[PDB]
Amino acid sequence: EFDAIKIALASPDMIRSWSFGEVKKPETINYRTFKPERDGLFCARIFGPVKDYECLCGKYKRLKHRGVICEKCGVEVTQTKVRRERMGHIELASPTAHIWFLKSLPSRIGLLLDMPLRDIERVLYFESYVVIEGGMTNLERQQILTEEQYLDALEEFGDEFDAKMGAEAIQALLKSMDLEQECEQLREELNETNSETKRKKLTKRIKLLEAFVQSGNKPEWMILTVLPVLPPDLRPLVPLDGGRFATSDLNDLYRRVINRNNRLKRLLDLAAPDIIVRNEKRMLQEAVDALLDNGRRGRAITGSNKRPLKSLADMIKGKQGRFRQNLLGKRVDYSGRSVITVGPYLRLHQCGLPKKMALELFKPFIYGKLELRGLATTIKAAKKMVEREEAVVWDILDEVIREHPVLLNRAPTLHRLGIQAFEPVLIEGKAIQLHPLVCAAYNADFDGDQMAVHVPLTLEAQLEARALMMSTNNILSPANGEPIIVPSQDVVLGLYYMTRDCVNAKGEGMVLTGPKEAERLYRSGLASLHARVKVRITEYEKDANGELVAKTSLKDTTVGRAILWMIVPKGLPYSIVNQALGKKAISKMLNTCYRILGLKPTVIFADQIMYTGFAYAARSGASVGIDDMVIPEKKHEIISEAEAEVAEIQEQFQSGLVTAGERYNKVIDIWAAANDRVSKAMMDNLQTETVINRDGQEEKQVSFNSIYMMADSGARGSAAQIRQLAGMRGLMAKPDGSIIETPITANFREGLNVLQYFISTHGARKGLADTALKTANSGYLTRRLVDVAQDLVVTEDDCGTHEGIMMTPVIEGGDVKEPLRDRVLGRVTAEDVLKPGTADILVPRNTLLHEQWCDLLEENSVDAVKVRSVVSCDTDFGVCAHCYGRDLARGHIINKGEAIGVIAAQSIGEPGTQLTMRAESSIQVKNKGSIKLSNVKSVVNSSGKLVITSRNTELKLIDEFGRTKESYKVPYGAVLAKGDGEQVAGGETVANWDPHTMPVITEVSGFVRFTDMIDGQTITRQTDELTGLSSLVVLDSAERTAGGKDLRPALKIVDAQGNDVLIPGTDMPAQYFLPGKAIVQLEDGVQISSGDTLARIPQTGGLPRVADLFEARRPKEPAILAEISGIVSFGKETKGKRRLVITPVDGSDPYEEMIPKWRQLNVFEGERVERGDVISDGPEAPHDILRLRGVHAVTRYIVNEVQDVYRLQGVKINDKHIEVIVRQMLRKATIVNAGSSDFLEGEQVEYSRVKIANRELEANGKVGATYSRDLLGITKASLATESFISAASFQETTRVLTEAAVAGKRDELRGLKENVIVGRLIPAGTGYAYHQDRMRRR
Amino acid sequence: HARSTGSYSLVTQQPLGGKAQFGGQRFGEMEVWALEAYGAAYTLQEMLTVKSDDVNGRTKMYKNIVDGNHQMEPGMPESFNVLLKEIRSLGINIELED
Amino acid sequence: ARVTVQDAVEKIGNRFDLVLVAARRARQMQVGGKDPLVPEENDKTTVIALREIEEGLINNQILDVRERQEQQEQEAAELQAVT
RNA sequence: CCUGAUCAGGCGAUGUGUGCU
DNA sequence: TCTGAATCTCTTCCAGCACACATCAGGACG
DNA sequence: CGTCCTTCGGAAGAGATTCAGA
Ligand SMILES: [Mg+2]
Ligand SMILES: [Zn+2]
Ligand SMILES: [Zn+2]
Repeated sequence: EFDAIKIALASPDMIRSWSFGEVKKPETINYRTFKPERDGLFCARIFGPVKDYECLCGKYKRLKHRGVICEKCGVEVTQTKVRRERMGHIELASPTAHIWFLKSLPSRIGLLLDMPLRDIERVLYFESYVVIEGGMTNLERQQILTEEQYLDALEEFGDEFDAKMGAEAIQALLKSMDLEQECEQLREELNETNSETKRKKLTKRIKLLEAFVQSGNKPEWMILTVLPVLPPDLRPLVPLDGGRFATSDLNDLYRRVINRNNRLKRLLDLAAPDIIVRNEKRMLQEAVDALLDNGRRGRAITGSNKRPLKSLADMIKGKQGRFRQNLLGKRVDYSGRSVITVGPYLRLHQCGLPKKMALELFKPFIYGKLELRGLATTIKAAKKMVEREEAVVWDILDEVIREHPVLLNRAPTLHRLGIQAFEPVLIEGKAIQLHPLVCAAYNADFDGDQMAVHVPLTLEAQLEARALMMSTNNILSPANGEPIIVPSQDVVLGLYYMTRDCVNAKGEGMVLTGPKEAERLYRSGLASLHARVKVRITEYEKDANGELVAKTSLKDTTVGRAILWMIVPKGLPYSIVNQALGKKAISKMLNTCYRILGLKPTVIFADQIMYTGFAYAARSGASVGIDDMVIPEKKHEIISEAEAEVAEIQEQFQSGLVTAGERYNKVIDIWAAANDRVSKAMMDNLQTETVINRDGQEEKQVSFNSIYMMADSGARGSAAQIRQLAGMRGLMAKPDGSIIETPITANFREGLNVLQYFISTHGARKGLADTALKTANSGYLTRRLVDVAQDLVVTEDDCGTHEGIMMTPVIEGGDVKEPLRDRVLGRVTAEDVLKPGTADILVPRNTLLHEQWCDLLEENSVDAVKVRSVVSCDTDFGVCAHCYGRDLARGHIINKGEAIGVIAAQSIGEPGTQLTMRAESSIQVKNKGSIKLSNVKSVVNSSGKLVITSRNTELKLIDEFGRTKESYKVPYGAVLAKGDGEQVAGGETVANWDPHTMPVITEVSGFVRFTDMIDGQTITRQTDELTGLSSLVVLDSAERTAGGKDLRPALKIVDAQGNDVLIPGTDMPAQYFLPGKAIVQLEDGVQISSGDTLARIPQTGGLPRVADLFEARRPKEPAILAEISGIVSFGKETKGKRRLVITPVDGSDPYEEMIPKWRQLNVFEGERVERGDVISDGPEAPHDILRLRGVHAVTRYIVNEVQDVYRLQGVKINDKHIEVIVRQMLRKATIVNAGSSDFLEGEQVEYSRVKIANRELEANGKVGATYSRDLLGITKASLATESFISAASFQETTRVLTEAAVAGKRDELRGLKENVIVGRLIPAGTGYAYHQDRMRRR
Repeated sequence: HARSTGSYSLVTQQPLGGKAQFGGQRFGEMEVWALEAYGAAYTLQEMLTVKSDDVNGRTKMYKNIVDGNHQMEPGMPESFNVLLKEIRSLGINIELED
Repeated sequence: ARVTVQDAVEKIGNRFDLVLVAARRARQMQVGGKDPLVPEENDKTTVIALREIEEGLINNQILDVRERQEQQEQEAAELQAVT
């Protein structure tokens, strides 16, 4: 019906056009007959009739009298819904400032009039005057005055002169301002200055003015004169159970404003004195400022008690306004809620549902089926039938169930597997039954969880719930290609009991003709469940082109494996059930079934697995008893030896032999060793426990201990929990974060005394407080991510470009952490991959890399693929298909229309519940390989090693294949025992250096001369006690004397004959500059060495780390970089902070940067750095990475760091989601050179708009424009959108709506939130087909 | 607890909350995200348009269900009209362009 | 019974056009346009629509051709009302 | 829209606390 | 005399649901 | 009754306050 919403300021003509009548009196009702006042707030002659088509005085009660107003009382007889629509106005008797345009920060009046906000408050709140059109006087246009200043200005200027107070002066200023002269003079003063803060202030003011003249507004519309009131049905007067009426706060607010206005009209009628009308206008201003936004004043006015009133801005803002409360999340009919329970007999496309909830949800359906078959005549008969509950309504209900899906929901809906569809099955009871395989996907146990059910009414919703949301379609998670139907606990205990083997049981070694008589043996009881047996089996290998080949043979297996083989479908081989079948094996069993046969055998096979698991877990009877936890008999002796060793260490310490920290670390090391010895003793004692005969002699085997099978199958627990149930439970923590030297020597089978339990309670309350605050941080992070995303639907088919990132398998320096196959899976290449042999097109450049191509890359050993990431895609307003990749929940490529921002932000923020909240010696290579240097400038010393004159040398370990498998970072001035491409041995030290000293190593040799070194100004002779040291020490920077202030030392290396040895390549000598804290080692008149030290220069992870990445905080001590290439030198003598000068070779040098003091430099004078180099140390800043290296560099940095967090905690997330959140981060850009474009210079605009700006200029004959990209945080790149409904449904609504009001910012639709608010179709797939139709319509 | 069609609220025409008051469930913001994550569009449209607000649309919906024609009409949420009257009751003109 | 719709997704290869084509077909069957082209199992019109898609005889082009041939007949019976 | 006989009557906003997930 | 870089001051938000309970303009002149 | 008379948080953003070299 309508496209884009428009917003603007409110003219007084517009407000009188809205309003129907004037409101004058404060009285609302009459309380005897509750018909309202003549006009009042609630009304009849202004807002409408009270009831349906009835007059007020009792004259017209019929549609035949419709339309004419009453002659007595004037009531336009129309529906009472009209009192929801009509509005009214209040004629103020004095103008009044609008508080959203006064204290919004930035103040719109405060930077339109170019005036301090304090002085504008003093003008508006009636304690000062201000000049308006002064003339040829001794006063300025913006001078503020007081009473005596105005008296003096009148007694000097009793002639033409003007200075007023209140809102009248501000309105006269805003009326007597011509915007054209202001725009011209401000462009003049932009062109005629050089000051940066002036340029910032002037560009804000010129943007306000040139966007204000473009709008049709007027600056004196910011001052109210005619104020609107809200319609009475939106501020209703509720009847409490009692005498009076309960009212909302707005009636009190409007009543106070109307009373104050009437008193001001009385005072201007009766010609009041000036101080009294000043106080009266001040009270009217404070009343209107209390009504429009309460709380921005001082003591906010209160109604009856210690609570402030709730005003109009409070009825929009916050967690309980109308955006986050009534328009995003609505309350819904046809729904319900109860408690869930299990019911294992279901098939996983259906759920239980009570009969009472079914009959209460499907009342109109049962009505429509009863008055169609003819069993009831009308709606009253149908209502009495379904209330009396005759026998026919259960037949009718079993007919209306049959194929009608419902939607089950759990309350903390994190990710998209939290709303699913089910067919109902009727249950007598009051609890929703729920299939057990789905509960891991819900992450819902049965300790009292409540779930809600919703009903799809219409026909398209039933089809969406069957085709997209049905429980048998969501068997792959959208975060990663892993199943979500993992069999959880009873079924894996049952299968692990069913396929095992003891060394002897009933029916040993007899031969069997098939799995059928194996089951006929076990049901009768002649043969035990797990006892090995030769059977004849028949398996189908589908090696033909889709045709099933039958082979058959005799295998040597157990009985339980054969009975399990009567369930496996045709295509799978037999070697998938010949193992022990823990939890990992049954998960990969279902995965291989899904890879080979498809979907329907996998679903029906999951159902048969769960049935046979519950059945044979019931047949087992795996109990747990106090005798099933075997304490070792070495545990006592290991504890006695550990106590003997701490007694020996304490007897060393009690006579003055070791320190405190030495004893502490000694004690914690020997207790950790005793802990691991006890753990190995108990694990051996459990795992090889049972020894039983087979034909005579004994034999060991794996044990049938209860807790051992419940830990080995993987049903519940790990090795650490059975360690805490049998061996000692380690060393518990403390609230300092330290660790107590006396461990908890007991375990849960035995007792605990008081102190050990208390020490355990420390860590327990720590973990509980962590989870309890972790939930709120997880929810807020998911909200910010899904509101910076979801402007983004897959909306093309191919961008037809070539850009993209370079994927490599990752190496930290330990073992390889993520290989190439997990990263370059299912994502279309950009360049065709060069075969490393000779020039072959190995893959074409537009092929979706499925698993076969990934294995071919694994064959031919390719280490880097230039793949098409999202962040370099070239799609207007969206993301094309062949830059995204595979869907990861389906098999094929992404479809044109599926929203990916929402699934991306949900898969990133969903594992936030699993994230915690509270050296430098040498290089020790691991495996034998080959050496590759990277970015080194080195020289061979006299000793035969290799020394390094560069600063970022990387040492990569080539293997025998041609790929890198280890990498490190060698600092400046180390020792390399290798060279370029030499061979190593496993475990060899290949590089070694010093952690303390920054070395001052050399390159040439010969005689050494000192220049500009003074014993007294630059250096001194520091000698330590009993000659602990005897060498020259260079003094530091600021502490030297001013007479030697400008002087800097230089150690000059000359030849054997005193002539200057130059740097090889240049004609400058090889002198070295000594910085502060230098100690002269090799002295004056010394022939020196190559690589020679000339001085001695000594020196938070978790969910907030993910927040600090995606928000792009700068860290508290950042790492500075070099903004331009060139040689580096020092200037200013550190008056607080020390200057740094960087000078290029062939370009200009207008660069300088003042380093803090207080930050150590990893740079000498001679390190001629490149841009992208560090100057100090510290964490590296994302803004610096973007404005120096590039967009691909910053997106690699973000994906690697947040993957380090989510992968250290053990969670898989594919990189598509992090890359698309990065794309929504770095959307805005700034303009540098306008050229022939339509933008001002120092201006910000979105990248899409500037990209299709100079795409029409570039194909034509003009000059383009230059953009510099600008990375924003997610709470800044969501408040800066080409739309205000998104930015108002997000955080603070006040500044968003004030900027929209002063700009006239027209909001087009076609996001997702901008359609969810307005109540139409989303432009995701189904509605996206509809919007394609609508866009080709217009 | 279960609700087919009961009493409605007064200031914004939505279903109530609770059990003692005969009220319906709360289709929250995360559930709106979970239906936007699928390509379900008609389901979300009726979930926050016809089942919850838009008094003309929901009376036509009840008549169509009891006659046997599963068909919805979009209309417009009445609480969005409430939002327009609240923003318009300030000095902020807001309209709907054509 | 149509627990899985994988054949229908294969025969209309978008996963999103299937809902629209099946909705258009089931609105033809419920309001009273036609009778199904497959013998039912006393099921509902939704299941009948997806069952016909799995048979492979309904999609968007067949729906448009049959609606045009039904709309020409209303204009082929109107020509007799003029004479 | 609901609950009672071509009719009659029902319809809140704050805090504060508790408890589940 | 004067302008950029460090320093001092107002704004906000903090997951999602259920229940129970108290309170709604009172005091006093006409 | 009728009517009315009034003191416990973390960070980004934007407006004041020193500062040193010219
Ligand atoms: Mg639970
Ligand atoms: Zn009348
Ligand atoms: Zn693209």
